[PDB]
Amino acid sequence: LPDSVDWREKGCVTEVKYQGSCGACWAFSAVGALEAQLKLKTGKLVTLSAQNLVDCSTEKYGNKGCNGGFMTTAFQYIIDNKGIDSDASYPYKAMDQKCQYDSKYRAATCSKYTELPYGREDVLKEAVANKGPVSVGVDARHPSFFLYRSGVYYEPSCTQNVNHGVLVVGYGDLNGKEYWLVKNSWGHNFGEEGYIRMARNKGNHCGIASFPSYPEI
Ligand SMILES: *[C@H](CS(=O)(=O)c1ccccc1)[C@H](CCc1ccccc1)NC(=O)[C@H](CC(C)C)NC(=O)N1CCOCC1
Repeated sequence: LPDSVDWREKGCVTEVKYQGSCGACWAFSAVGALEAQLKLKTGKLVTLSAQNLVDCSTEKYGNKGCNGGFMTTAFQYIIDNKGIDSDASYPYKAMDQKCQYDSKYRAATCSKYTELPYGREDVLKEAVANKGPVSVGVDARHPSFFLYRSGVYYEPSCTQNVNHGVLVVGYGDLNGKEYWLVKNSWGHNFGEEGYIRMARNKGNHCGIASFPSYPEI
């Protein structure tokens, strides 16, 4: 495996989105993972509709729109629905709306999704290097995360109880310190232009490898 990978370098990552006051973190983490698979399979990069998931992947999938959801069951909705629209045709409103999915604007499909072994950062590493960006959950309930500016994030108060859905788009080291490159969904003004580098190999820090999954077209 390479010492480091950054999928943004291979044009597999779209621009950082801003969720607003709607807890759709799980939806953004999900489309972000599918967006990279789309590029790898069709050579094209298009941001997919997080609003589609918030409005359509609901109760049946155990999701609650602006009140929370799961990346795994969001993938399941795309597989069931036979597709998901592009962001351009189905824009983000940061609100719970009626499902207005239109197959005419389908921008991608999903055939399956894989769930990785609990707490195994070594397996997450292989997946990120060989498959693509992986959707993960992390404990982001500490002011230090909200206030993150740069560097490798390590919060001694972090726990395994995850509550935020984000996307791991790479890994590497910063003058030797190992980290996971994570795409957040709180706009460009959060952390490093929207990303945060979290501690890697420090005992499943903040639950980073607790609930990981990735889709496949
Ligand atoms: C996204 C996380 S967030 O809102 O960006 C955030 C902000 C600040 C600090 C930490 C996280 C959502 C929030 C859902 C929510 C929770 C409580 C009140 C209102 C909204 N988180 C989720 O969707 C998580 C993601 C998983 C990876 C854990 N799931 C989730 O909250 N639920 C599962 C489905 O039932 C409802 C709760």
